Amino acid sequence: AELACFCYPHLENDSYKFIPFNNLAIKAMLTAKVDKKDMDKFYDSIIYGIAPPPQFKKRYNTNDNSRGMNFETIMFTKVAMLICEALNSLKVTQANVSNVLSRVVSIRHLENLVIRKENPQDILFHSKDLLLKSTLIAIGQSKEIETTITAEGGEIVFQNAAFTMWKLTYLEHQLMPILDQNFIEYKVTLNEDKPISDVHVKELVAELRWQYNKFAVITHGKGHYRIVKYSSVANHADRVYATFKSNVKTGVNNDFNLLDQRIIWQNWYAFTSSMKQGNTLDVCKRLLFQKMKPPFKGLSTDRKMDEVAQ
Amino acid sequence: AELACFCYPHLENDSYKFIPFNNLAIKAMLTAKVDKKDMDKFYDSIIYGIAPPPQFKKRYNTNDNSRGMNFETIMFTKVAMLICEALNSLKVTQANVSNVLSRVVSIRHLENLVIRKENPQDILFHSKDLLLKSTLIAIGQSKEIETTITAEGGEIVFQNAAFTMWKLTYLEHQLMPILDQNFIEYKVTLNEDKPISDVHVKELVAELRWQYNKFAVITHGKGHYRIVKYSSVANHADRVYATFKSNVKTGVNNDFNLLDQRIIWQNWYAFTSSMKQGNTLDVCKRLLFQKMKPPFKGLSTDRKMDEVAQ
Amino acid sequence: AELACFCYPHLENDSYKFIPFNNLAIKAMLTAKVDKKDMDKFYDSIIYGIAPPPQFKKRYNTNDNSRGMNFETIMFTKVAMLICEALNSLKVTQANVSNVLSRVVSIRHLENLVIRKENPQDILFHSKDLLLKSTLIAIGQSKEIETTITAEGGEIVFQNAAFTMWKLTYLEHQLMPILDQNFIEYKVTLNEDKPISDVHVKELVAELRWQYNKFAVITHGKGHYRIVKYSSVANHADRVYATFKSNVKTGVNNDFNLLDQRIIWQNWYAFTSSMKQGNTLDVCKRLLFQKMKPPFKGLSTDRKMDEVAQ
Amino acid sequence: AELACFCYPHLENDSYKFIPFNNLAIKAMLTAKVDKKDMDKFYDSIIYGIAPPPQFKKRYNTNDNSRGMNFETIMFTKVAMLICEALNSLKVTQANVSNVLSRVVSIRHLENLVIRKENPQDILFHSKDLLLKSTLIAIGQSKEIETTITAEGGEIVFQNAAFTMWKLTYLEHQLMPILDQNFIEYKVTLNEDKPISDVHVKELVAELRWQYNKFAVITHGKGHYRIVKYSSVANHADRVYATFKSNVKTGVNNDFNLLDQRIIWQNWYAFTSSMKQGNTLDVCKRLLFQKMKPPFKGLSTDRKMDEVAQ
Amino acid sequence: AELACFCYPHLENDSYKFIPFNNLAIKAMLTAKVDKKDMDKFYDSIIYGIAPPPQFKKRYNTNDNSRGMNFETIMFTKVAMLICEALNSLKVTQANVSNVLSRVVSIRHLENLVIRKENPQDILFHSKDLLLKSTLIAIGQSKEIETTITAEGGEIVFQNAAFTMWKLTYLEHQLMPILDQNFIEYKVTLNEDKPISDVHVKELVAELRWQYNKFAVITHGKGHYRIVKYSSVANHADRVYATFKSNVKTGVNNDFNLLDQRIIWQNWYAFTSSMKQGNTLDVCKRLLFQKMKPPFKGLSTDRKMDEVAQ
Amino acid sequence: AELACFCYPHLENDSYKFIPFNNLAIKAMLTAKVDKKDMDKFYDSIIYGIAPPPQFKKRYNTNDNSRGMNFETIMFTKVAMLICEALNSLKVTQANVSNVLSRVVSIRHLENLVIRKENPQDILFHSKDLLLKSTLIAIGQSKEIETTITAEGGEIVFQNAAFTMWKLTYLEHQLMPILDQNFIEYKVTLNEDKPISDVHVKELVAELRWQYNKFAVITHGKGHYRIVKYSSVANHADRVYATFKSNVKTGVNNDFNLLDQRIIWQNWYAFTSSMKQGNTLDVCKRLLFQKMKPPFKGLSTDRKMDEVAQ
Ligand SMILES: [Cl-]
Ligand SMILES: [Cl-]
Ligand SMILES: [Cl-]
Ligand SMILES: [Cl-]
Ligand SMILES: [Cl-]
Ligand SMILES: [Cl-]
Repeated sequence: AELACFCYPHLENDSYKFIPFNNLAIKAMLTAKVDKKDMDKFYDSIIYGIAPPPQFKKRYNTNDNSRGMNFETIMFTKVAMLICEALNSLKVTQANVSNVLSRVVSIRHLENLVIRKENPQDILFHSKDLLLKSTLIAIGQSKEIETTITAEGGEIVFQNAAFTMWKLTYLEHQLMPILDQNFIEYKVTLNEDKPISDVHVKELVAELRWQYNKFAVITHGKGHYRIVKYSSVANHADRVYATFKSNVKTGVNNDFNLLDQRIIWQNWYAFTSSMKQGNTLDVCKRLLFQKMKPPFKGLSTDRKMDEVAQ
Repeated sequence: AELACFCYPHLENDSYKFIPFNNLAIKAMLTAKVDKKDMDKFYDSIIYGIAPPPQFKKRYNTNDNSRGMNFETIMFTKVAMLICEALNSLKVTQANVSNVLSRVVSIRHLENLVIRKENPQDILFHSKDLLLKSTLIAIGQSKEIETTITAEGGEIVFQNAAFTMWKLTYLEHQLMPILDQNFIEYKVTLNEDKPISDVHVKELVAELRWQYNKFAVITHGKGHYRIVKYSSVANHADRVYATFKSNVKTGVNNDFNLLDQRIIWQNWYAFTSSMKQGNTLDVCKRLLFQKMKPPFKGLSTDRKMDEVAQ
Repeated sequence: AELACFCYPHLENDSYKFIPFNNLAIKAMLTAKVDKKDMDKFYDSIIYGIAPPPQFKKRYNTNDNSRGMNFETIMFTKVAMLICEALNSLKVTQANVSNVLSRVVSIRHLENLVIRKENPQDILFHSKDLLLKSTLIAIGQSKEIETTITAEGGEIVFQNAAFTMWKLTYLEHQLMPILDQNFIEYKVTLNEDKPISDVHVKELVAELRWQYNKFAVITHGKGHYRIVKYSSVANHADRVYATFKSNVKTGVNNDFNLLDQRIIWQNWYAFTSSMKQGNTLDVCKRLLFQKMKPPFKGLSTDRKMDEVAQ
Repeated sequence: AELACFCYPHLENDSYKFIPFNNLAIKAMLTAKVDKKDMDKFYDSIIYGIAPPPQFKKRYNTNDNSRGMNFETIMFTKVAMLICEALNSLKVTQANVSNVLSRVVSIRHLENLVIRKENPQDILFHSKDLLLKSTLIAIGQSKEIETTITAEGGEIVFQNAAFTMWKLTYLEHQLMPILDQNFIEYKVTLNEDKPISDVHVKELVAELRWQYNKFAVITHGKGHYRIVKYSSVANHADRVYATFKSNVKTGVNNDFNLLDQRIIWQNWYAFTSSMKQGNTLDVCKRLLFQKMKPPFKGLSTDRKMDEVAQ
Repeated sequence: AELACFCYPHLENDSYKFIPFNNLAIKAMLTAKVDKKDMDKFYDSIIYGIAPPPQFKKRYNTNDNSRGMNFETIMFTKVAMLICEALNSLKVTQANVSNVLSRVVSIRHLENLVIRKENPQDILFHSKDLLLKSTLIAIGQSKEIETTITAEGGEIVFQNAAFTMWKLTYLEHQLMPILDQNFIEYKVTLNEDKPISDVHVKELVAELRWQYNKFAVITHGKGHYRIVKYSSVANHADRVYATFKSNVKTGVNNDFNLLDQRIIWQNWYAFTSSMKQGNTLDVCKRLLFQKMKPPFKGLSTDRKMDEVAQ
Repeated sequence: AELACFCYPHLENDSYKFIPFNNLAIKAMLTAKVDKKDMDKFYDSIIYGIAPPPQFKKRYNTNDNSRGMNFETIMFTKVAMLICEALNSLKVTQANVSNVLSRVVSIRHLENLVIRKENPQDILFHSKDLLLKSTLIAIGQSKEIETTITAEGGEIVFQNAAFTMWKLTYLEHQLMPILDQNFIEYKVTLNEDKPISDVHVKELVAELRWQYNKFAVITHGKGHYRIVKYSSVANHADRVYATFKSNVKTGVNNDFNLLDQRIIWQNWYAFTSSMKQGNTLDVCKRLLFQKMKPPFKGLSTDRKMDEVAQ
């Protein structure tokens, strides 16, 4: 959802500060009759403060909407506050406020950061600089790519010198849980944005081939791998291409890290390279479904024999 | 109940301060043998402090009374304290104490204000001036009429530029819950005590005609609308007329805002206008039951067609 | 779903008898690798008997399907048996079996008949002839239209000399419950398939205008009224037109009872009359959304005044 | 455990009938002081009838034994009765009784047959001949091998024209549940003891390679496949070799079906062929751990591409 | 309690049949005003039939009595019926009825027989002759002594060729449970009323010395051992002597089996022998408390060494 | 487990401070691919800090290990902190760190000290010096032997002027509970490390002979008695001899207090004296199983007679 679904701007001393919404103010907005010229303007619920613009009613779950977020949840306030602490660390100026609040962000990403920041074991609990760095990446206001230390988080299921693999815990989320209970997705972040030796690559590929043979190794171009069911990789291609097509239309630059060709699923590397080369959706998406028959041979066999022993 | 059911006066430096009762002191009073000359005097339970006058035993629920209040409830203390903070904001003088404590107030109104004041989202939590303004209206010690910001509260179910509609939550109340579970009443407050444009009136009427077609739009004259089942509007007429008749007998002024004729139910506007003109109960109450066949035509049809679309 | 989702044919003495499936046989089928030439043929699970054709896997809820039926439910067997008792009352011959089993039926309709037949208060519990009549209507193997005595059932919420109004209990169903919890639909059956006096029509219309003002009074042409939210009447038009278009294409006769023009919602009567006259979907569906401004005036006022009294 | 852990022989008319034990008689035996010469003889608990020989106390779970069976369970009686119905279908003669009761059988196998026989959907519920055939195989008193119809049972997770794959439900068993909760084993039975076409073999291998890539496909020689974790295949080799070594020592014939070489895990086919050829445990077990690098190429790729589509 | 607390006599054809009381008839009796001359006569509750004589109110637990029995329990009816089946197996004649109903019996003994008779594993469930034999012993209407097969029952904790040791389950009883929760008593019955070899005696003594070193081995003279805490053996002596003194006063014969001197606790054998010789309570009870320092040496050591091994 | 399973060293100002692990850092380590040369080195989980060396994965319970500790428990952190407070009270220097962290300690001992230190009634709650003294004994970094005041703790079941007897509460432990539920062990500490009069010895022996006749009185040489089931004393001998053999091999001194010969079980005193004299395991362990037939005669009889009285 848009950043304007969690906070409204308030100017103080020629520098903007952002204020979380009260969920009851959102609840009052959802019952409001509003002019068409006011659907983009912030809403005054007399009792509970400012509420998001009524054009955003879709974003909130009501008895009629199940495709929004659970704003009456404590996690909503926590996520909204996390957004505000990041936006207040910037000094957004008047010309930028509407664009920053127009930014679409992953709510599940922001909830997982809250889960990290409130965990005393997690480094994000102890480093406001790292927490702010991670959030600014999450809200698209940072040049840096997500690595392990700044990762969205979840359950660590594999780690080596170069990579950390996370199980995405979206089924347990308070604010915007994924509703299909058949959902499983993993995420492999780089521990350091640096060249990675071949043995650490083999360690990752061997674990993905053995433990996750039913999953595609793909990427959305932002610097980390996504471990995704093969039955859903076609939908990922649609969303990835919609994003790449949007930035060409919107003029904003499309920087797409294809990542390691020896790790990425071959068909996905073909579909993304062809997309980067400027092909149409139909052209490069047909490369997902065509079997290109053609590294690290015997990696699966080595792991299996290590299981037969021990 | 009377304000004396929650607090007793204590003089300090020629200015009165009011003290909430302990519920155990009330419990001791209910078991007390008292002279007739002492039924109006405050009762000394040796152990738990001062208790209300024994003439008020009716007001408290016992195994023999279910038509009083649940004084052994934490909400009793909270409501009593709310009354005291308001009475202490005045400086009631000796001549006035008995009349102020004689004031009959709506307990459900005072409980809903407690619910607002303890909610951090509600403006009453943050403005002691607004909370005191709202309470002084509730206890009949203010000239101003209840508007949205100072409203008794409840669930917001409709809002526009001019009005806020509340669902009265009396079935969930701790202190004096309504016992018929078939009860539903709403309340429409003015956001601002100001002339209201015709479009904002149409928005309200269209919502009441469509969403609340089984409810009468009436008023008790104190500046806001009451959305009331038609099956109970006859009882409202009795209470409204008893009040109007009392003030004529008691000499206190009867100021009765009939409110907008285009919003009020036609029969109720007739019964209240006729009452204001000085007619007997039988005369003006017969106007409730007689069908006067004779605004905003097609408002119900427009809303219905907006539902057929979308 | 198709009748073949509940039973398979077994020939005995040149007359067909139908046998319910075991749900474990269905469970075995859902895990079966099957040739393409065998997707229409009944499946032999060695252990649990015959299973439906693998082309019907969509009809059964699995972890991957939530848009099918809960076949592992006792209600599945009960519904399947109800289908078999009806099909065995016919003597389906070889040429007819595949067409009878191809018939698409409302599962929720069949579950409600089970609910009636197992209720000792219901006449369907006591008359196997009436139960068989009701089921044969439900599975499209009867000339007669559904009336009150043969109705699908549910909760009676209104009744007079001519009509019975049922609340459809689909949210509580075991086999194929409706998942949107915001669902409410009613159904008005004729007590007798006979001309109906004007006073009994007024009684129905007055109750629908007063108690169900937010609902459209429509029909799918099979002889009874459906009380449906205005927000969903557009979807009903799509399904009704798809059915009418199918029978023109499939050559099967389209007999569409428009029912009483004084009861049916005006726009729906226009959309269905125009459909019957042979117009395209776009032509007659635009009549749903256009406000035609133009019986029984003051019916709503009479009911409201009866509430103000008593 | 031995068959004598569930029943004792009782002679009637020169033909033996077997009687289940009462669990309280077993409980009395476990507290009994017994001579050494009587440890093999059946025990008379005065109150609860005959009890198994005290040499079998190991087989029963007590507070000191957790490696036996839960005899105080209703499933014990059910399994014991199942054994007796099978033994009574034979007419065991005096010379044979002690050997038949000496037979060691899989308790989990017998419990799963009880689960099948008490399920009205299962064919074993309806065919006493099939139930007796299945039990006689289970207790080693039949020439025939276990196929699908006579299978031990469990959850069907794959089926085609030639094979049925069962999930072994040992963690949920009442009588002798497997205690490691990390246990998962499957079992592939032949639907018919017959030559099997190559396409039905490919269907099985493709499902095992894709859905069970972390499992070894082995066999214990009795005519069906066992789908077993690679980490436990070494323990299976020990038990398989102990059995093969026992029959050579005990003189009883060792008939070991190696099954299809294109389905069995290559190393297991080598270890079992070498065992059949008469090699020592060390010789043929080293073939499990040595990687022999050398059917049905691209089967895994075809299944994966079918997932990318649909 | 007396047998008259469970049944009343009804004459049929010059032979008495006994009828259980209804507990509501007992409840009516407990609230009855009765003449003194009628305190021994059976009570007519008009509604619930005959009730026990009002002189027995002590025997029934009321809010004022906790030292009686829980007659409103299903076990009361079961015990009463068990008494009646035994009394009806006799043909009590007119002269005997009052004496038979005057017999005092152990209610806990009778409840344990009910527990045996309703257990399908127990031989008492299957032999009405054995059940009647056991009950007639329990109600003092049989010459035979309690042995294992006719035992009161409980939990078997030791058994050998000659003895069965029972844990008395009185804390779990429905009708008259022992209320001190610190109660533990065992009972050793003879399997056969026959001379017993020395090895079977050693087996018992070794188990009592090792497993029950804090318990006295005593007897009440009726042919079986009672395993009793040393802290309570003084109370057993009081009750045993009261019984022996009663029969000398009442003239009824005192037959007291001292049982095996090598098993009985030495002091108890002295106290009972001295009582049998006709000494006063003070004389023979002082032998309980005096330490007589003087079989089967090293029995405790052998058992302990068998534990160090294995 | 080793002390390195709870903390890692961090140098500050030429003196080492020890830091507890986060359990999530341990959880990340358990999923880590690590070189062989790094299995002894502390592991960096990027997110949760330092983790123990991967050679210690055995020590932590996972779904595959049930023979380790429950590190995700709050008690793990509490025990780790207790270790750190003790290690920080020393000033471990660089040469000593690896040896101190190599020390193997009883986790159950450390958990019981946590239970003492967090109990406001316990002196360890109030004396940081006594708590540190007790912990340093527990982690083998103190010359002093465990006495009552510094005891591991548990339930006091006997106490006199010289001894305190504790019931070891290992079945209720959070971190490393004993899993056999048949476990019972006691521990007798000296109240003061001083010669003990004969009457206080008799008091202890009389209580152990009477109340714990099924338990062996042994010791592991560290200055206190262990009350242990006879069935497990053979396993204690194995562990005691393994320890004594280790220190002779490892060169570290073997100081073994045999304790009072009148209290220790005779066979254990023989096995430990013979071990101290330098005999092989087989030689001195055979003295456990051989019955040496040969203090304080009549102690058991005196206690029993005190029970017969009172
Ligand atoms: Cl990405
Ligand atoms: Cl008002
Ligand atoms: Cl219809
Ligand atoms: Cl096999
Ligand atoms: Cl006795
Ligand atoms: Cl020790």
